[PDB]
Amino acid sequence: MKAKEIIEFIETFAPKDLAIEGDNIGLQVGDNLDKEIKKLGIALDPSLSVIKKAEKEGVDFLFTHHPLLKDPIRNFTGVIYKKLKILMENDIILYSAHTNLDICKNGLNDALAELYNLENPKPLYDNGLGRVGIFKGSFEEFLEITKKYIHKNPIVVKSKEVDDNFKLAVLSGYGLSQSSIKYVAEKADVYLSGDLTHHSKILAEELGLVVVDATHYSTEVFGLKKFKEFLSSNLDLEIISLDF
Amino acid sequence: MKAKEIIEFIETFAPKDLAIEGDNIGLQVGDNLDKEIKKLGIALDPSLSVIKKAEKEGVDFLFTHHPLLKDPIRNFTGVIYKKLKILMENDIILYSAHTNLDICKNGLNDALAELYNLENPKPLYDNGLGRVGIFKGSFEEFLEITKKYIHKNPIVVKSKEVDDNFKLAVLSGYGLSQSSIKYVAEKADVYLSGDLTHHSKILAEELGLVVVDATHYSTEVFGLKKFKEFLSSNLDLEIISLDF
Amino acid sequence: MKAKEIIEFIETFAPKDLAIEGDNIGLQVGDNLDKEIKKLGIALDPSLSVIKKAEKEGVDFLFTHHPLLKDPIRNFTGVIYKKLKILMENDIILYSAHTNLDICKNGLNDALAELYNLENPKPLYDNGLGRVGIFKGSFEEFLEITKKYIHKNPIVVKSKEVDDNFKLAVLSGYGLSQSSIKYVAEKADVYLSGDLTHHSKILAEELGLVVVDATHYSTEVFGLKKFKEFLSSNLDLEIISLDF
Amino acid sequence: VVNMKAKEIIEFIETFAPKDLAIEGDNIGLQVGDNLDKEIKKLGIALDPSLSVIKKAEKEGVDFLFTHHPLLKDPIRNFTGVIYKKLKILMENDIILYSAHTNLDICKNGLNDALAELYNLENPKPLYDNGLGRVGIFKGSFEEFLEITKKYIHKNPIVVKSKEVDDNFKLAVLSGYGLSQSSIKYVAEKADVYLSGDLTHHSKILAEELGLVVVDATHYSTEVFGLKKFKEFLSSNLDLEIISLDF
Amino acid sequence: MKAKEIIEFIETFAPKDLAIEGDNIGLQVGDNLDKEIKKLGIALDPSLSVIKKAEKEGVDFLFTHHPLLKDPIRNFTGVIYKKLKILMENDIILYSAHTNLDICKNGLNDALAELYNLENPKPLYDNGLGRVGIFKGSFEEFLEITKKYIHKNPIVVKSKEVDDNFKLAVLSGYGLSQSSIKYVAEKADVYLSGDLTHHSKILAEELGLVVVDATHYSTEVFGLKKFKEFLSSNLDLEIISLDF
Amino acid sequence: VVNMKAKEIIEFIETFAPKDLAIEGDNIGLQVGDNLDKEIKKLGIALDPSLSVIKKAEKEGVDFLFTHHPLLKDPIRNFTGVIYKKLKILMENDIILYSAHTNLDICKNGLNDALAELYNLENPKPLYDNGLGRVGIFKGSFEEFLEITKKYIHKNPIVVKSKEVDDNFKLAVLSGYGLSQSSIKYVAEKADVYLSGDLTHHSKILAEELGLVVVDATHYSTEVFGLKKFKEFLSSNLDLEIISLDF
Ligand SMILES: [Cl-]
Ligand SMILES: [Cl-]
Ligand SMILES: [Cl-]
Ligand SMILES: [Cl-]
Ligand SMILES: [Cl-]
Ligand SMILES: [Cl-]
Ligand SMILES: [Fe+3]
Ligand SMILES: [Fe+3]
Ligand SMILES: [Fe+3]
Ligand SMILES: [Fe+3]
Ligand SMILES: [Fe+3]
Ligand SMILES: [Fe+3]
Ligand SMILES: [Fe+3]
Ligand SMILES: [Fe+3]
Ligand SMILES: [Fe+3]
Ligand SMILES: [Fe+3]
Ligand SMILES: [Fe+3]
Ligand SMILES: [Fe+3]
Repeated sequence: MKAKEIIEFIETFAPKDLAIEGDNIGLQVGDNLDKEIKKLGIALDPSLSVIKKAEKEGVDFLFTHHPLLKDPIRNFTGVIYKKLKILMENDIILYSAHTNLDICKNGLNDALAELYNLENPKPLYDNGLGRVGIFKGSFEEFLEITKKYIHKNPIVVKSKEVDDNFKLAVLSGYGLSQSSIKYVAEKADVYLSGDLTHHSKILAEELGLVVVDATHYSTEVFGLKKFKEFLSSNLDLEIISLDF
Repeated sequence: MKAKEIIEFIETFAPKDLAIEGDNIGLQVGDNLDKEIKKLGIALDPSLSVIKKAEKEGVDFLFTHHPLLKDPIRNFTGVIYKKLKILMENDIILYSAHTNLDICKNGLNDALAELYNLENPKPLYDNGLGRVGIFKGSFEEFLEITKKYIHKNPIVVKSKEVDDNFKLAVLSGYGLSQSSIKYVAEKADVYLSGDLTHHSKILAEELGLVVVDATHYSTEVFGLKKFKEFLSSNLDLEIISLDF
Repeated sequence: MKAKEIIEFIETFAPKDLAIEGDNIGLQVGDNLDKEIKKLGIALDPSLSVIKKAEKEGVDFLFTHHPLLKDPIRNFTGVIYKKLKILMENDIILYSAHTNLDICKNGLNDALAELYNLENPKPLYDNGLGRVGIFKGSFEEFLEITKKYIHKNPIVVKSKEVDDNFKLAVLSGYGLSQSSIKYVAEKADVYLSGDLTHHSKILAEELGLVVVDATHYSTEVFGLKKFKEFLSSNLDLEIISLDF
Repeated sequence: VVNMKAKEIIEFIETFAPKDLAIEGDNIGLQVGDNLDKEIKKLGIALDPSLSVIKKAEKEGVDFLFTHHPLLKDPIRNFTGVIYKKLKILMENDIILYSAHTNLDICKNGLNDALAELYNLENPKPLYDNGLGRVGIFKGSFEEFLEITKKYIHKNPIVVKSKEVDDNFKLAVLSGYGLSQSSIKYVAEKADVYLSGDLTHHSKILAEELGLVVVDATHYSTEVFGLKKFKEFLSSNLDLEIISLDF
Repeated sequence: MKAKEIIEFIETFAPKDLAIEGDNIGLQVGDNLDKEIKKLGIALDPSLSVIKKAEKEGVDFLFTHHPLLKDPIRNFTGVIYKKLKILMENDIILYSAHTNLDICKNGLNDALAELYNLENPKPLYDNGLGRVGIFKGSFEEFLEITKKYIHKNPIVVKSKEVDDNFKLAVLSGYGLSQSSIKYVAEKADVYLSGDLTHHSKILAEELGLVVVDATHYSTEVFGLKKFKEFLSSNLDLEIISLDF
Repeated sequence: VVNMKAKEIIEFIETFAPKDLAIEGDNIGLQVGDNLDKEIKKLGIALDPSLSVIKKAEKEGVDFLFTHHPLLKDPIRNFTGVIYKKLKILMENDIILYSAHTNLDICKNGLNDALAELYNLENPKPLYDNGLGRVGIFKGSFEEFLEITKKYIHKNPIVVKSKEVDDNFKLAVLSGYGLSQSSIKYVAEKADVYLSGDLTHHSKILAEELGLVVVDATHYSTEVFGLKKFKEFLSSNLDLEIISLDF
């Protein structure tokens, strides 16, 4: 398959216009997209060790969820120099689907919603991020699902008692900012996401919002694996994962 | 003692001009500073449950490390309504020493520097946040000191092997931001602070900086306990802690 | 009746979406809106003496035209401390309808337009503020209506002679800014509003726009009284005015 | 009585009120004019560079028009309407328009000092760090202060009597527009009584809450008092015909 | 004819809403638009020498393509004083149609597009600046048309060989900015415009875009002459050009 | 003739043109490179880090590429097209790219000084406060000045002859792009004749209105003149093969 055909396939599943404003999605590093592709590698992060592993495994197309850079640069030294050197010497294409993969149907957030069998799920934010709906069961039933399918030991901020058939909000990745806690506290009883910090925990306790941190890594990798299997079933391509 | 006498004592120990710019230090909520003070309460956070406890324990002067508000507001509803209502009905004075207490001599960062017996301690930043110096011993010894005195199960990002007599940087509270990691990576082998997130962990691994997250809470409470003993020994005032 | 029922009634009459950009309308100070309301107080300003008077008269719901704060704050001392203390210990709800009450049908600007019986009244600004139309009569007749119903001694900047059946623009409150003078000069012969200042007077004279300052207070209180009687006729509630 | 070059008039004015005294962004100095070697037979002084002041300057044969307020505060890139009418008159008649604004407010014996001397303020200090306004003790009763205001500044001042004021009170003066909400909050911590101009509703309410006594003797009159003194200074020192246009 | 009738005629041909954002079009200098106009002067620039010539020729209405000022001023000295003095003393109206004249049908860009007989011309930018389409002929033929009708000695940046029937973009005026070069390189083989500079030339060479600089002046004057002839055929007015 | 480590080359260059001399936001110093202990046998010097310069560097075995202009002024977060092609060549060949931009314009014996010495300006002073360019009196006629320009800089400069120029006039020089509209308004008050590069239409008109004589000897030639002098400076002091790539 040609690189531009892989890119079109991905953009059919997760359209570029779904990405929130300023999100650096699409081609990160690459020249010729008529290049033919024998081995695609998928990763959560375009980290130095992921890129080293890609070179070692003979990956020619590297797909990551997070962009290579959020902040623009005009100098090439240290780590970014090492990364680009490996990608350019091996002519490895680096392509990213970030918030457009979180938001799209059957994307990262939908995967979580599907896992918890959320009743009548709606988007958590107006831009499309996250899902919220009724969880048909008890809080403990919700915890056992999280522990078995997402993360063995989630941090639970038990701000209040939770009744059965509660409102559950999910957001894969970093959803536990202070501003998110205040917003979601008005929309849900329980909030499942990643990257909890001190001030957010205090805030969650004050608002009576139950927060479950199943980590940034695990809440995205769950959906990313399903996406990887989707790629495998539909492309006549060797596909491997590098950091999950 | 009168409230203004307590404040002057605190500002002698931690001068207001030491605070980094835009830090909301000083009087948070207050009326008459000629008021005489029955009970001084010290807390990390001016949280709802802390302020409730202050009211219940008869605290009239509430000292917190974190300010009540970082972002200004023009509406008084929900949680902030509940907090202000308690402080004003009981005429409880709320006063904060934030980064000025982090930076001053024998402050929150110096306490950490003394604990690890840093050789030739220097300020980590030019504004004077954090401390940096040589730890005279092994990484495992460093860990057991951390585990016994700060936090029992710190998260360790072991990006590289660390030699004996390595450079240790310490920062009480939230010091594990992405920009901090890139800055400290140029100055230390090991970085001890709080509030780790995914992107920070990945970045530390790429730069080979060993990060130890002993939590935001514990890295500040350690110095705060020391400050509490300092106040008790010098003032003729009943002094209690509310969230530690 | 409940506070939320009063708020619903007010927002039916003056919907919040009519409010101009950045206008601080709605709930100013308050927590529980299921609270029941025995006595509603209406005022132009949430001033210190108004709030003391509300407390003295046993007002539990205080409605004001101007918001409590335009500039946001993060510290609570002095005058604002006194205001909140009185509202919170007595659990008095403070609620505001500002520009949404100026713009709505039968609102503050419509009340003035109806008084002068403007022929074919149009909004003065595109956002909804002010009214403009033909006054069917002489300038002297317009002055007598002003003197009898709005303000006994208005300041008149007679920049030019005014013919019968002239175009009259009205704007309740502060409409005599320099920018307004230049805008209205293109739309009307006579401009009736409040809060005239030196530079604005000069500008009106240069442009030949006749400006009548019947004061900020009086141009809003006229419509506010009408609103008060509307509330009285429709709610089974004791209603008093506090600064008019 | 003789003629003077425009640049000599400007040098004299800037000696009395140096330009670096002006606060940030204040549009002081030459407003309209090209050649400063121009000879000047008649100097005109005004508070405002208004249309009617400029018409009067043309009618009276003024060659050099001095105003306290600048022609423009906000820059423009189109020349129509009133600004067109003003520039046409200034340019057709080759009239130089020059302004000393906050530098005239702040300088020694300037507009604010004129008020401080009028009320014989004890130990006068600048009200702001930029040097606007004056503050000191008025040695007498509030009633005496009011009669001075009424006799020398304005006959019917607006008084916001927020509290009773004792004899020998602290008085702040600010010529022109000093009654903004932020000024009221600042001066409330420095004085019992605040004398200035351009009172508005929200400011009055704010003064009442803070217990600051505010006296509005108008923007016009509080500057014109000092401007008349400035005109007299010019008349006695320059051998030039000097007239006032809006006072 | 009255000045307002001339203005209406021009705005019918080139509506002001076509002008790009922030473009200072319309009346530059003038008060009364009922003035009678015997002689219209048309110029590219409202320069000092053009304005002197307008006065010398008894021009009553001066139409320029470029505005008098792009950046606003609050002081009137030097050149702008001299320009305004001549315009106001001699009662000359100055009016400009800038980018609305570039963009409109049969405007400056359409004039260039028709000259080179572009097949299926489309606007180059989304705001409607420039034209792009296929030039039916060889590069040498394109070049000889340029030399005969626009400028005898254009600067040619021959970054690549050009095939017959190539894509030609034209932009009258300043179209050779670095940003434009990067944008047009994706849309055309050859770019005709004005005001080439060093960094733009280098960039054109790197991208393989052939750039032809026929100067800012000539690429606009070509269309301006066509517009002048249009005014002559339709208005019963004496019409002269001042800088072409 | 021997090899040098990259850091030794950088140290020599920064002694001649210290980095703190660079104006605000100027992207000077290391552009592309990781290890500065790298050994350098061949130094390449260029005006622009263009694609064709970088291709030529690769072909000539350049290990250290010095350019006057930075690789990027505007930061980027995607690597495609031309920048991809440039970095690929630099990274594959382990070529260090380093730049001295305005710090080379401003330092003593830099690009602007080279021009000032060339025209033998009497009492040369910095043109700007930062301080780009030089200004002083040219001891001679305009025709003599024009012939020096034609001899050393560019045979065919564009001359905007806004006025007649008397002998012993004030000459301003600025290497590179100095003919912006704002520069012209500034220089018009400081000199009779302005020598620089990159003239555009609006700038030409503006110079004609202000009576400032502008001579465009191109952006390229006015910088290459001083760059050649810098290249010879490096040759005499470093035992390295040094070649130029776009001049
Ligand atoms: Cl993220
Ligand atoms: Cl913090
Ligand atoms: Cl208002
Ligand atoms: Cl003023
Ligand atoms: Cl243009
Ligand atoms: Cl440059
Ligand atoms: Fe993520
Ligand atoms: Fe994500
Ligand atoms: Fe903290
Ligand atoms: Fe801290
Ligand atoms: Fe109002
Ligand atoms: Fe209003
Ligand atoms: Fe004034
Ligand atoms: Fe003043
Ligand atoms: Fe143009
Ligand atoms: Fe154009
Ligand atoms: Fe340059
Ligand atoms: Fe340069």
